[PDB]
Amino acid sequence: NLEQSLLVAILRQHFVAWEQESGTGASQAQIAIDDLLPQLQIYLGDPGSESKERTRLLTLLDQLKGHGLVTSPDAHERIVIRPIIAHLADPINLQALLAWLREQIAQQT
DNA sequence: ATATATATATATATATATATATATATATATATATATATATATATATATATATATATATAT
Repeated sequence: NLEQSLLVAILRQHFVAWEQESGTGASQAQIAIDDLLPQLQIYLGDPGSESKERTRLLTLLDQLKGHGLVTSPDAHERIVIRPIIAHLADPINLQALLAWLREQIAQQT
């Protein structure tokens, strides 16, 4: 669904950046929930509270964990991006969706 | 020539996620009910002071 596609796109881009700064496969990718929530709000809208944002993010993260794309939240509220994303099917479609989104976030308001 | 078989379209089923309504269960605050200390009523023994009265003194 749309939200899941956004989350995979975001994590794909951040993983790619991580491989730029660290090299490919040298170190596991990590990110904080507080760094993801702002972009989910940016690209989807406010559900009503920080608690609802966190609940939505947790549900999505569980869903991806089902596909083997993300680990569970850890003591730092951080998560690890599973390297399986490097072999995803159609990353260019993800880029197209991200461009569509950054166009909609502007046109809509 | 009749019938065969694959590619095509479409009607139906299956998977998955979101949200809502649900069932089981815990805990809470509420009300019924019981127990109690306490005061007040009913009954009683013992006795006094009393009203009614017998028995009675006194009277015509």
